[PDB]
Amino acid sequence: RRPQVKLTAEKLLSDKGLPYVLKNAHKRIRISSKKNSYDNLSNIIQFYQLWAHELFPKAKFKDFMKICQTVGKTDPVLREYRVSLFRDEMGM
Amino acid sequence: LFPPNLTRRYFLYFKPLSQNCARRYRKKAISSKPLSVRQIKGDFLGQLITVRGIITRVSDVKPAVEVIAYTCDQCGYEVFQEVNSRTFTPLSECTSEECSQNQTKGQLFMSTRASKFSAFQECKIQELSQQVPVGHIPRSLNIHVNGT
DNA sequence: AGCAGATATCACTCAGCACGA
DNA sequence: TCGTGCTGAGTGATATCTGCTTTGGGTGGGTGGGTGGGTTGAGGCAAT
Ligand SMILES: [Zn+2]
Repeated sequence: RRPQVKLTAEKLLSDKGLPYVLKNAHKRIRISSKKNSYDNLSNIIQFYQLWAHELFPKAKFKDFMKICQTVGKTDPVLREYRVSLFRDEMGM
Repeated sequence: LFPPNLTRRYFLYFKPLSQNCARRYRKKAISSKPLSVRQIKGDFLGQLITVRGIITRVSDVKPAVEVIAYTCDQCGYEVFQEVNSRTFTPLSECTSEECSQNQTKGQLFMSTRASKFSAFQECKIQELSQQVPVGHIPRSLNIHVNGT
């Protein structure tokens, strides 16, 4: 009889979330031609893992990914958000 | 946010009332009046009294824990616990606001670096020969020494 | 008081169908 | 072949109740052991 914590669309759209990723994700992530491919992959995963941890500590990384997948498939508000993003970028 | 004893860097002791000062002000000094081990009864519990005798045993100085500091592997927060007993039950589960909110189950691990300890010594005081009655065996009373 | 075993009531996943596109 | 519910019973899982037992000491025993502790004093025995 205890409400479970879920990665709801509400969460995703908060200030700590997708807007956080858009605001500061190119600065922290950097794919280098002088670096090994494994290093670049680990850097990208590092950034997204820290963001995920901040957002939703309950889950692991892979679990997080899976959850993200399901949420994105299901939620209609999230869909709207995404579309909005894409639209606004296409207008630039 | 933290127990007051954690940050205290001093020890407090009570010096008994000198007989001369008490007699100067027309008062009786119970605290400074010497007593034998026999004269210390159950009705003296919780009072400041003096004992006269010969020390027969002193133990090694050991650290007695007063405040215990824990850490959360997930949260990143520090927890504290106060010990005022012979024994204590260690914490197992995080109680932080973050942990609670997020539902994250984080384990608590003891940290001796940030804990507070006080030097402890246990001594035995025995009756003097002239204090024992006729046809009686001497008795001993335990002593606990803390701080400086 | 603390610990280990157990009951039972709590959700969540894949399952699949009707509409329309 | 995507999206959005409505149905659904199955497959869980985790939040939640029901019964020991203990310290140590004979107010559990000697068909639980003496290498898990207690344990100093008296007593009988053999080698001396
Ligand atoms: Zn925590």
